[PDB]
Amino acid sequence: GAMAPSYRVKRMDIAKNDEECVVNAANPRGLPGDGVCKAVYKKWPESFKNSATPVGTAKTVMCGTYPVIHAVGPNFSNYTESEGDRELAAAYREVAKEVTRLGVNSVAIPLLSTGVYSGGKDRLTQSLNHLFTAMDSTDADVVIYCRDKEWEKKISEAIQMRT
Ligand SMILES: [Cl-]
Repeated sequence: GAMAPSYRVKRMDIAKNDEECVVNAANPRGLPGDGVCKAVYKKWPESFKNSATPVGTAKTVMCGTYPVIHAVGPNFSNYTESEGDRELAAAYREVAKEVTRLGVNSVAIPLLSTGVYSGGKDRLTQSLNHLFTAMDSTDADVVIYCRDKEWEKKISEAIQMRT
């Protein structure tokens, strides 16, 4: 575990993380993907061997000895708000179990279902609160990776407001 388990947020490419493992905001088919998706694939392509896993689950594949945790958040384009919310909470619970099983002291994580899978809605608070529900009981240092300065500010404020 980390000596003083913390949350931090960084506004940068998760492919350049400084943590002991990475959560890929995965598709269920283990497909390399397109756009910002390809970043994780480009950095750790070996981790996409047999990475396919259902919505609401997480599957870890090693790239060398570096764990890539494929976490499949729901695509809110396909799910009702209610069922998408359930699967989003479940995907993070499976991430907490994987991070624990791996025995890492740190994990880089994105806000699942807030990008291409957001169904065009702002899910910062929804996704972050499910992340906290799952990871609060883990002792890894959690570093949340985002794209936009405003999201960095809002994630930072939500973290600091509990400390
Ligand atoms: Cl997404």
